Amino acid sequence: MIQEQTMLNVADNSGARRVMCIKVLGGSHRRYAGVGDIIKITIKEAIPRGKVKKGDVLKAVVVRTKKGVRRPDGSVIRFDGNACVLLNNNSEQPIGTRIFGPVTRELRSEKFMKIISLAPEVL
Amino acid sequence: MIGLVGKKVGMTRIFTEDGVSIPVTVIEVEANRVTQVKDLANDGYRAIQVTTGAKKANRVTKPEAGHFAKAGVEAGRGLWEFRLAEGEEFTVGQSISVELFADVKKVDVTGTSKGKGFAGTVKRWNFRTQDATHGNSLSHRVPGSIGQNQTPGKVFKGKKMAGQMGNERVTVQSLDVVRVDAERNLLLVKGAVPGATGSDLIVKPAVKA
Amino acid sequence: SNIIKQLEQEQMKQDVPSFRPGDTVEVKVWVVEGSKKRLQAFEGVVIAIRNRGLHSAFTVRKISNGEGVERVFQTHSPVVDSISVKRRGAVRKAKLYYLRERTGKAARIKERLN
Amino acid sequence: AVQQNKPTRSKRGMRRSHDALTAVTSLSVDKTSGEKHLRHHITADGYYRGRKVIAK
Amino acid sequence: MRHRKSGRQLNRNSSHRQAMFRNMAGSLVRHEIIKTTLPKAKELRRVVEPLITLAKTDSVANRRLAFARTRDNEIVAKLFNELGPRFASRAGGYTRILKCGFRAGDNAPMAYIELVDR
RNA sequence: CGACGACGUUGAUAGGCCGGGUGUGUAAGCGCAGCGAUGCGUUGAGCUAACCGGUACUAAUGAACCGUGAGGCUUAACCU
RNA sequence: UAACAGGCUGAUACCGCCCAAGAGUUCAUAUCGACGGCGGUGUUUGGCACCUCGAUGUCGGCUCAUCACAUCCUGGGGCUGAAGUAGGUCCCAAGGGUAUGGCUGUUCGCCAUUUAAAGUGGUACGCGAGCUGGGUUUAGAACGUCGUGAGACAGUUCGGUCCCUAUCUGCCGUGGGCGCUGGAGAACUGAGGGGGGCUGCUCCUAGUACGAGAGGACCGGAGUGGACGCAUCACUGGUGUUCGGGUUGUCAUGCCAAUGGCACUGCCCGGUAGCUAAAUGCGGAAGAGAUAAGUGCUGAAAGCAUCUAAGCACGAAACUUGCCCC
RNA sequence: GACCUGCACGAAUGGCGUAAUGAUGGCCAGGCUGUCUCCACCCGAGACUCAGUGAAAUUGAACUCGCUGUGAAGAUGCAGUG
RNA sequence: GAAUACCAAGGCGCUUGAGAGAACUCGGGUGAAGGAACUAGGCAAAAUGGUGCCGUAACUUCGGGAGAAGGCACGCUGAUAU
RNA sequence: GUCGAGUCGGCCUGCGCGGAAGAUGUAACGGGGCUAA
RNA sequence: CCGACUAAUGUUGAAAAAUUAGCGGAUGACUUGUGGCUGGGGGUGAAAGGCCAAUCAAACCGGGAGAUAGCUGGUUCUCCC
RNA sequence: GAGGGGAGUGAAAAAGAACCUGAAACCGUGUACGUACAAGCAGUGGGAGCACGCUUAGGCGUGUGACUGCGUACCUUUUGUA
Ligand SMILES: [Mg+2]
Ligand SMILES: [Mg+2]
Ligand SMILES: [Mg+2]
Ligand SMILES: [Mg+2]
Ligand SMILES: [Mg+2]
Ligand SMILES: [Mg+2]
Ligand SMILES: [Mg+2]
Ligand SMILES: [Mg+2]
Ligand SMILES: [Mg+2]
Ligand SMILES: [Mg+2]
Ligand SMILES: [Mg+2]
Ligand SMILES: [Mg+2]
Ligand SMILES: [Mg+2]
Ligand SMILES: [Mg+2]
Ligand SMILES: [Mg+2]
Ligand SMILES: [Mg+2]
Ligand SMILES: [Mg+2]
Ligand SMILES: [Mg+2]
Ligand SMILES: [Mg+2]
Ligand SMILES: [Mg+2]
Ligand SMILES: [Mg+2]
Ligand SMILES: [Mg+2]
Ligand SMILES: [Mg+2]
Ligand SMILES: [Mg+2]
Ligand SMILES: [Mg+2]
Ligand SMILES: [Mg+2]
Ligand SMILES: [Mg+2]
Ligand SMILES: [Mg+2]
Ligand SMILES: [Mg+2]
Ligand SMILES: [Mg+2]
Ligand SMILES: [Mg+2]
Ligand SMILES: [Mg+2]
Ligand SMILES: [Mg+2]
Ligand SMILES: [Mg+2]
Ligand SMILES: [Mg+2]
Ligand SMILES: [Mg+2]
Ligand SMILES: [Mg+2]
Ligand SMILES: [Mg+2]
Ligand SMILES: [Mg+2]
Ligand SMILES: [Mg+2]
Ligand SMILES: [Mg+2]
Ligand SMILES: [Mg+2]
Ligand SMILES: [Mg+2]
Ligand SMILES: [Mg+2]
Ligand SMILES: [Mg+2]
Ligand SMILES: [Mg+2]
Ligand SMILES: [Mg+2]
Ligand SMILES: [Mg+2]
Ligand SMILES: [Mg+2]
Ligand SMILES: [Mg+2]
Ligand SMILES: [Mg+2]
Ligand SMILES: [Mg+2]
Ligand SMILES: [Mg+2]
Ligand SMILES: [Mg+2]
Ligand SMILES: [Mg+2]
Ligand SMILES: [Mg+2]
Ligand SMILES: [Mg+2]
Ligand SMILES: [Mg+2]
Ligand SMILES: [Mg+2]
Ligand SMILES: [Mg+2]
Ligand SMILES: [Mg+2]
Ligand SMILES: [Mg+2]
Ligand SMILES: [Mg+2]
Ligand SMILES: [Mg+2]
Ligand SMILES: [Mg+2]
Ligand SMILES: [Mg+2]
Ligand SMILES: [Mg+2]
Ligand SMILES: [Mg+2]
Ligand SMILES: [Mg+2]
Ligand SMILES: [Mg+2]
Ligand SMILES: [Mg+2]
Repeated sequence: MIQEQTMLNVADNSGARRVMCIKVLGGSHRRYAGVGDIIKITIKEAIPRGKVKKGDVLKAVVVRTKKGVRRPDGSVIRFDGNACVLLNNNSEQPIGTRIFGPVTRELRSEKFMKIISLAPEVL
Repeated sequence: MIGLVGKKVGMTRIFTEDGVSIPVTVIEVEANRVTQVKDLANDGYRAIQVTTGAKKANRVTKPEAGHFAKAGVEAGRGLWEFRLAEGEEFTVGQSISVELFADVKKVDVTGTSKGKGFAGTVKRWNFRTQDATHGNSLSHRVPGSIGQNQTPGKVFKGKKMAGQMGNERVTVQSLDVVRVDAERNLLLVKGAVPGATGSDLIVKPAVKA
Repeated sequence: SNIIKQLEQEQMKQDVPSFRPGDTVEVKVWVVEGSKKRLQAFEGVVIAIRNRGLHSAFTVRKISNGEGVERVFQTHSPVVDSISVKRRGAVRKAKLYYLRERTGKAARIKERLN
Repeated sequence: AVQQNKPTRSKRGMRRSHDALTAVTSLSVDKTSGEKHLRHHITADGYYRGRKVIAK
Repeated sequence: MRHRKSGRQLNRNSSHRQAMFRNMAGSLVRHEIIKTTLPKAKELRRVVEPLITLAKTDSVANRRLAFARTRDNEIVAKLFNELGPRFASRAGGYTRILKCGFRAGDNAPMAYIELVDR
């Protein structure tokens, strides 16, 4: 349940460590992004020699949330933190080559098959 | 198509084989007894009036008792009317049960919504609150302005303001029929319906379809 | 109400093992990836149990691939294929939410010898 | 906020048209002591429905 | 809204209500008949009757539970030694409320509440 | 607040009571181990609101009160 | 007899039109339109001093709106210098919809990032007996500047009391009276009124039609969303000072043990019912009638031509219904 | 922080610095949060009902509606109409 | 500690009560996810908070800055020591 | 070259037509209504 | 104990300046009791035109006094020209 | 008790000490008529019905006022004021 100003951890090796959501995309007055949703981010902290730099503006897909996801039987999966995977602003494909920590079956789509492939675990 | 009068038993869930949980309202539809048939010649329109359930004898007044006796039908707890379609015919004293919905995919359910009493504009009309702080003087949930100035010099009719909320007729449209259980006089519909547990419900085949 | 209790009783699993908060359980859940249905294990500590008949639930916490994850299972859901207790834990509370602030050695749960 | 014109005695009476008290429709009679009492209340002499409930 | 809620606030806070009804249960056990306001008598039923039910089973633990409530060993002793035995075969309804008009000071509706076998 | 709905002994309306559920999480007392804090057994114990299923134990009193006694004129269509 | 708002006016402003030099390869009129001409609005800057000086609170924000249409989006259409995609321009259309942030008192504006779109105006530049009080506009102080000085400056700077219990109209709700022609208990009909009406993306049709290619549809269908609304509590959760427990200090119940009071529920951990959103069901429609702009059929006046005069057919979120509530 | 183009700084109506100090003015960050997204529930005191007591400002008189117009030019009271 | 909490001696429950458990106001408690996005401004609220020890930068008028910052321990029982 | 009664486009003039968008409500005959009213 | 920076409340108040939560000084140019002195163009002022008995760019009371008011208000029975 | 009803005094107690006369505003009880489909300075012109009463037995007198034409208080100040 991510909104403007939300800080997120980074679940890839793109070089960013902390990013902030600056826009929830895909709708007028749209409040929240959940797992599988694409957000607009600014990089607030990044490791010295990564593929991305502090202050860059780009896109990310949310892959873990504290609020979590519901399943058709009514069960929920919650995570200890919020995390996203950085995406190239135009192609919206991952910038990093590795994906860290678990992700969820909600990302099983044409657009995010690469994340599923790279993730160590899909819940 | 006619409908049936039931009772909101409560909600539960149906687990399917593929791991879906369907939230369902359980509606007890006992046999609906036709107490009067209205036709164009005598009444100006085509309809049936039904009753269901039962009422204690000393709670039935002589007028209502005479009305039931003319139908040759035991007294139910109330009387409800359903308009008749062109191909629809019924007889006084006929019993109509929940198998009426055997092949119906979707239903409209009408009940009396729960009563919230005197509601403020925030609860009743989703008005936003003013500042909790920043100097606000006694005006945190209050409505704000209710009009203009000298023009028009009045409040418009239908202005959203505080008042009674709920305890009114509500219809929820095109709910999936999950199960019809003729033996147990039960209809299960997917999702919530108006009213509190135990209250009367009017169920009719969905008008939108 | 008797009507709804009947409707729920007809749906309840009759093979649910006994387990308590603090136990380590393994839950096997069906996962459908295409036309393929297979069982995936989720193993962790039970931090909460909701005893509510057909609507009973339990919450399992694990650290997985560096990340803490909780799953609230609907006990009688067909998504849950089997539950097995791997370890009996000795705790005194019903709800182990305090474990959310513990990691590693501080997160250990004494075994319940019985 | 205060009136701009003095309300009339007529308007005062119209407003008070709902102020009249209602008398108790009927008093009940104790079956044993025969004294009058408020329905479902005890009598002045400690009787209720024929039973001497309260003494002294 | 107060849907399905039970219990009267009686224009008091919870600690005041608790102390008041401890005192009043003590008084009803002691005197077997008291006069109070009608709403207070109706609320008092819910405090006094479970005390009598508890007193039906005489044990150290039950006496200690009765003392934690009541805080009066004379009241506890009367409960277990007299009222429990008196009500041993009565399934609830150990009290009776008798409406008795209106208070002079404040027009408060009044009632006697008494033990049924007084 | 009025109002609206249920019920008043031919009664489940409310309280209580009984059974259950739920929640908390192994009461008190006693015993054992330990110098002791404490641990262990009895014991998933004890307690458990507004919940579910029941139950006339308590309170819903016989009455009384209001409301009447066949319901205007004319004309037309009929029944005699 | 000025400052605010109203009023009168409409030079100015904004909008529309007429003539057509010329631009537009050609070609005034796809688009634009010189020199000039004619109007509309009340809408800017103003003019006036009619109302109020025994007081009509004046910026901006917030809350809550309501109307106009000169339409921002969505809908319908003509022309195009309209291949397609996407545009331009004009006509019809007011049903619904119509950003969040950084800076700054700002309105505005610029900037960042959204969106189908981020409309333009009227409503005392709507709304302070609804909120605010950052700005303007008292008394303190200082700078620059002016002044011999007191002081002064739509120059700047730091600080600086926002009252009202609603009688009437109005509006949201809710009862009481009488009436409706003997009295009574019910179920209705439906005059009439209100609500609702938004839209993205993806896939198929189809890599088809179009096109040298790059690209890439109409018409129709399917799914899934944003925002909004109604209901509900099965689920996930919040609350849960009325349930259970842990614990600090102290006082008491003779003492031990066990309990109770007080300390924000002393402090906390959990949590039943209810209430509830972040939870999950459902909705906007289809269809019908009459139409707008527009398109036509047949057809004379006018032997031709002509959608019109007679007659006949299509045509949109507007209108009347259909849906929900009274 | 610089630059200098100081409309209109400048040396005891002191100039430029300055550690410490300040319920002093401005700006930024960590923590923190119902300030906010967007409000929900709860505990209390009022508000509401009954009994007792019992004010106020204001007030030409009132049988005190809407709309469009008129009109000392912004109308419950005029015209028409609903 | 003359702070504070609970008490003693002692003194009091504040000269309207009784109900109810709407909006709204006042004074408080808690809150999913987010965390200053609020606003003129973090206004208000939330937060920090003790003692001992470890450790502490620029700058400085050599006093300071400094409780800078940051961190560890902390109850109870037994022994050392009836 | 083909049909058999008019055909054409200038002027002057009476009455009408378009040009003609606004904000609470018809709201630019006082209303109803009027083809004469 | 002396103060009074912020907010909420209160604003026909519980109060003609307070209450509540916070806030500053707290061995000093500190704070307090009792008594004394300074008097109105005068006092006193770590200076705000502050304070001098809820009164201050000239206190209060009485007097000149019915100041003056080219201003505002008001101005009382009837009929005829 | 307060207060009152009688009895008594007195020319009078409706002169009773809240005391001669005892106005008006203002507030009641009783009777007549009107009034619950009706829009505004509340009257005025017209006017039915009802009630009570009148020496000719006839209309009239008194009270009320359905319905209907017209109708925006007063003073002051003003060019001009609902
Ligand atoms: Mg309710
Ligand atoms: Mg808001
Ligand atoms: Mg204030
Ligand atoms: Mg407030
Ligand atoms: Mg006035
Ligand atoms: Mg009244
Ligand atoms: Mg209940
Ligand atoms: Mg009270
Ligand atoms: Mg307490
Ligand atoms: Mg039980
Ligand atoms: Mg215990
Ligand atoms: Mg002006
Ligand atoms: Mg102007
Ligand atoms: Mg002039
Ligand atoms: Mg004016
Ligand atoms: Mg005035
Ligand atoms: Mg238009
Ligand atoms: Mg319209
Ligand atoms: Mg429509
Ligand atoms: Mg902006
Ligand atoms: Mg910032
Ligand atoms: Mg304005
Ligand atoms: Mg505007
Ligand atoms: Mg105000
Ligand atoms: Mg106003
Ligand atoms: Mg000054
Ligand atoms: Mg509507
Ligand atoms: Mg439930
Ligand atoms: Mg919970
Ligand atoms: Mg809690
Ligand atoms: Mg407790
Ligand atoms: Mg002890
Ligand atoms: Mg005590
Ligand atoms: Mg104490
Ligand atoms: Mg032709
Ligand atoms: Mg200088
Ligand atoms: Mg010099
Ligand atoms: Mg200096
Ligand atoms: Mg009162
Ligand atoms: Mg009127
Ligand atoms: Mg008006
Ligand atoms: Mg007007
Ligand atoms: Mg103290
Ligand atoms: Mg409350
Ligand atoms: Mg509050
Ligand atoms: Mg809090
Ligand atoms: Mg929160
Ligand atoms: Mg949280
Ligand atoms: Mg944070
Ligand atoms: Mg901001
Ligand atoms: Mg903002
Ligand atoms: Mg603060
Ligand atoms: Mg705090
Ligand atoms: Mg219009
Ligand atoms: Mg001072
Ligand atoms: Mg203070
Ligand atoms: Mg200091
Ligand atoms: Mg100090
Ligand atoms: Mg000065
Ligand atoms: Mg003074
Ligand atoms: Mg002088
Ligand atoms: Mg003189
Ligand atoms: Mg004089
Ligand atoms: Mg006497
Ligand atoms: Mg005399
Ligand atoms: Mg006299
Ligand atoms: Mg009438
Ligand atoms: Mg009518
Ligand atoms: Mg008139
Ligand atoms: Mg004038
Ligand atoms: Mg005039």
